[PDB]
Amino acid sequence: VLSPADKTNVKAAWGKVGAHAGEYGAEALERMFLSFPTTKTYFPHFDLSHGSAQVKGHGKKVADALTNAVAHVDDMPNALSALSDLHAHKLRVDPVNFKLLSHCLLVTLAAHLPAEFTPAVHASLDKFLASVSTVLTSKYR
Amino acid sequence: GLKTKDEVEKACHLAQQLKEVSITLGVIYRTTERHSVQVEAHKTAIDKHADAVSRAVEALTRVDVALQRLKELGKANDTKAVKIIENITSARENLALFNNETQAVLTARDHVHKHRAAALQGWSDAKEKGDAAAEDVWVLLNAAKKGNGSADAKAAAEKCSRYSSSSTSETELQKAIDAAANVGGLSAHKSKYGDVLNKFKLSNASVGAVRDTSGRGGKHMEKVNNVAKLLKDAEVSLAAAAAEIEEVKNAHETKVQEEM
Amino acid sequence: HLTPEEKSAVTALWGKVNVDEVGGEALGRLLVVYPWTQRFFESFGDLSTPDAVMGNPKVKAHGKKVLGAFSDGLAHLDNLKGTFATLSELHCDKLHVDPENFRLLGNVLVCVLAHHFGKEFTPPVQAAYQKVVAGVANALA
Amino acid sequence: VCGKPKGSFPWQAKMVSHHNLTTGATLINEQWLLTTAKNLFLNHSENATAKDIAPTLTLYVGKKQLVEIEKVVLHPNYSQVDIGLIKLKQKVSVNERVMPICLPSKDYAEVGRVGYVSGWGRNANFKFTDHLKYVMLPVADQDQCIRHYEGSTVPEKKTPKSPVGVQPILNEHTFCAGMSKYQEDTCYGDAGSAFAVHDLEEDTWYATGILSFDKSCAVAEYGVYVKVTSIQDWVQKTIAEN
Ligand code: HEM
Ligand code: HEM
Ligand SMILES: *[C@@H]1O[C@H](CO)[C@@H](O)[C@H](O)[C@H]1NC(C)=O
Ligand SMILES: *[C@@H]1O[C@H](CO)[C@@H](O)[C@H](O)[C@H]1NC(C)=O
Repeated sequence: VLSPADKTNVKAAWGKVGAHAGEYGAEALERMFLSFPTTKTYFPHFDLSHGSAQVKGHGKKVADALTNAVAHVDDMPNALSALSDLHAHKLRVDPVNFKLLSHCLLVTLAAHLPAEFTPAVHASLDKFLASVSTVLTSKYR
Repeated sequence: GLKTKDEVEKACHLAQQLKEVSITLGVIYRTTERHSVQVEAHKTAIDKHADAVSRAVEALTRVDVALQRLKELGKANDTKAVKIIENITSARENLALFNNETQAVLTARDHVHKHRAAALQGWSDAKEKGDAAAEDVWVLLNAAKKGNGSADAKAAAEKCSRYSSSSTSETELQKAIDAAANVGGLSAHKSKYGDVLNKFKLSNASVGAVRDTSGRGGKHMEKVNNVAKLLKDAEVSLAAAAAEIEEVKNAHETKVQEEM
Repeated sequence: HLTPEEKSAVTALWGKVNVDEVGGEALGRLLVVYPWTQRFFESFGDLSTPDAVMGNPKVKAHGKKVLGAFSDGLAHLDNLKGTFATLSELHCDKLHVDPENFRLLGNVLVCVLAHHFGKEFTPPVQAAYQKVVAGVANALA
Repeated sequence: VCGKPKGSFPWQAKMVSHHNLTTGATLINEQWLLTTAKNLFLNHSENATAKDIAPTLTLYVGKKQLVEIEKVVLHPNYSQVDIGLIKLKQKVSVNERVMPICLPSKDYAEVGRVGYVSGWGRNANFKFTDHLKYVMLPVADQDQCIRHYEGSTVPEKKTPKSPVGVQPILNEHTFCAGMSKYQEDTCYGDAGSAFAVHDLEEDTWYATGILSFDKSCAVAEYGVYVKVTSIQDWVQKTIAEN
C-alpha cells in the first residue's frame, strides 16, 4: 500500500529524474542483464551489447510505463492493464525477474540522484516498484 | 593473565555465556510478539463491540431519562414503568458486565505492554552489559594465545569459540560466573558479571508476566464476547421498552397539564 | 567466482569506503525499507522513525560489525563458506534468521555503495559486487 | 490426533504443479487435505475434471515426504467457494512433523481473533521460499475488506477496486485478514494454507480459513480466506463417501 507520504516521495524523486528516464531505464536493463544473466533469456532477439540502440529504445518504453504509473499512482492497475496481460499471459515472465529489475532501477536512481535517495525515499520507491511488480505479475499462472 | 589450560577454559566458558545472554534473550523476547498482537486484537474487537451494542445502550439511556422524568412527576411507581424496568434488568446487568469485562481486558492489555517494555529494556541492558563483559574476557583470551603460559593454555585459547553451543539460563550463567571466581584476571569484573545475570533474570521474568497477563486478558475477552452478543440480541426489545416508557411518561405529562 | 579483474575492481572500491559509516547506513536502511527485520534488533532502542533509525548509535555500532565481516569476506573470496561457518551457525542455528534477509541486506549494501560512488559504481562493478553479496548470503545460509 | 503441535505447522503440505509452481494444502485428517480450486487448476484448461488434474500433481508433507494422491474432489460450487479436497492413497504416518489440524465447531472468523498462516509462497524477493515461514495476522472487518476491493457493500455501487488488478472472490462464505505488525503479508503460492486459530480453553489448533486470495503481497491490504465452518458439512460428506 502506498501512503500519501510515499506518493509524495515517489512523485518528487521521479520529477528529479525528469527527462533522464529513458537513459536510466536503459542503464537499469544493462545492469540487470550483466548482474543476472538469466534475464537475457526473455530477449533472445535483442542486441544486448553495451550501448545497444535496441536496449536504449526498450529502456525508454520501460521508463514511459513507470512515468505513467507515477502519474496514476491511485489507479495503477488500470493504467497498467495492457502491460499486465502482456507480461503475465503472453510473455510468462516469472515474478522473480521483476525483483531483479526493481533492484537495478533502485541502484540506478541511487547512483544518479544521491541527494534525493534518502532512506525514506528509498523505502517509498521500493514500495512503488513492488506495487508495479505485483500489478504486472498478479495474472501469472 | 590466563596461564593454564584450566584458567583458559573457565574464561572461555564465561565469555561464551556472557555473549549468549543477548542471543538467548532476543529469542525469548520474540515469543512475546504473539501476546502484543493478541492484546491489540482485543482492543479492536472491543471497539467493534462498543459500536455494535450502541443501539442497545441508547435504548437503555432513553429508559433512564423517561424514568427520571417520571420520578420528577411523582409517577415512577406507575405499574407499567415498574414492569418495564423489571423486564430490562437483565440488559442493565449485561451492560454493567460488558463495562467491567472490557475494562479488565483493557487493563490486561496495558499490563502486557508494560511487561513487554520491561522485557525489552531488560534485554537491551543485558546485551549492553553482557557484550562489554565478554569483550573484557576476550582481551585475556586473545593475549593467552601468545607468549608465556603453557602450550596447553595457548592451544585451548586457539580453540575457544565466541559462541556457546546452546542457549544460556540463570543456572548456566551463574555456574560460569562461580567457576571464574577462582581466576585472578577475571575476578576484577565480578560485579559486572552479577549485573548481567540480574538483567537476564529480570528480562526472563517480565516475559513470564507477559504470558500470564495475556492468559487472564483472554479469559476476560471471552466474557466480553458473550455479553456483547446478549446485548445486541436484546436491542429490538430494548427499543420497544424505551418507546413504551416514553408513552407512559407522555400520558402522565398530559394528565398533569389537564389537571392544572 | 571472481575473475582476478573483478576481485581487483571490488577491493579497489572497498578501499575507498568509509568503514565507520556505510555499515550503519546499510543496516539502518534495511530496518527502514524492510521493517520486519527490526524484530532482531528491537534491543537497539528508538527505531520509531527513519531519522531515529539512521541516527541511533547502536545501529551505527552494530553496522560497523557487519561491515567488518564483509571486509573479512573480501579477504577470502575463495573460501566464504569456511570464513562464515561460525557466523552461519549463529544466524542459522541460534537465531533462525530467514536466509532471504541476508540477500536483502546485501542488496541494500549495493544500493549504499551506488549512493556513495555514483558513476564509479558502473554496471560491471555492480555485477562483481552482486557475486560477493550472493556469496556472502549463501555462506551465511 | 489433531491440532496438538509439538514442527510448528505439521498440518502444512506443499503442492507442486506439473509446470513447477508451488502452492499450499492443509492436512485435515490422516488421508485428506484441503486446498483451493485455483491451485488445482494451475497448468490446466478451465474444462479439466478432477480426473485430469489428480495424476499431474506432486505433494509433500513434513521434511520433504512425498505422498501419493488417489483422487481430487472439486467443490461443486468452486466459483463461489474456492476449494478442493485431496485424497491420499494411504494414511500419512503422524509424528512431530506431520499431523492434521482440527476442523472447528465454533466460528473463530471474528475481529479480535489472531491467526497463524504458514506457507510455501513467494517471499520478499519473489522466490519460492526455501524454508517454511509464517505470518501472524488479525481477522479484519468484513465491510472494510469489501470496500477495499469492491468500493461498496451495495451491489449496484460495486466497482473493481483491487490494488493488484485481480479481484478476490468475496462473499458470505469468506473472511479477510490483515497484515502483520511488521507489514508482512501472504503472496503467490500461499493459497491453500490454513488460517490457524489457537483455542486457549482446549489448547487446540483449528483451521478457521483456507487462504484463497494469495495475491495481496502487501500491496492490497487483505488476504481472503474460505470459512471452514461454511464447507464443513460438504467436507464430512465427501470424506464419508470416498
Ligand atoms: C518495472 C518492470 C517492467 C516494466 C514497467 C516493463 C515494461 C514493458 C514495456 C512498456 C514493454 C513494451 C510493450 C511494447 O512492446 O509496446 C515491455 C515489453 C517486454 N518486457 Fe517488460 N517491463 C518490466 C519488467 C519486465 C521484466 C522483469 C522482464 C524480463 C526479465 C520483461 C520482459 C519484457 C519483454 C521480453 C518484452 C517484450 C520485448 C518486445 O518485443 O518489445 N520486462 N516491458
Ligand atoms: C548478510 C550479511 C550479514 C552479515 C555480514 C552479518 C554480520 C554479523 C556479525 C559479524 C555479527 C556478530 C557480532 C557478534 O555478536 O559478535 C552479527 C550478529 C547478528 N546479526 Fe548479523 N549479519 C548479516 C545479516 C543479518 C541479518 C539479515 C539479520 C537479521 C535481520 C542479522 C541479525 C543479527 C543478530 C540478531 C545478531 C546478534 C547480535 C547479538 O545479539 O549478539 N544480521 N551480524
Ligand atoms: C520443471 O518441470 C519440468 C517438467 O514439466 C522439468 O524440467 C522438471 O521436472 C522441473 N525442473 C526442475 C529444475 O526441477
Ligand atoms: C451449491 O450452490 C447452491 C446454490 O443455491 C446451493 O443450494 C448448494 O447447496 C451448494 N452446494 C454446496 C455443497 O454448498
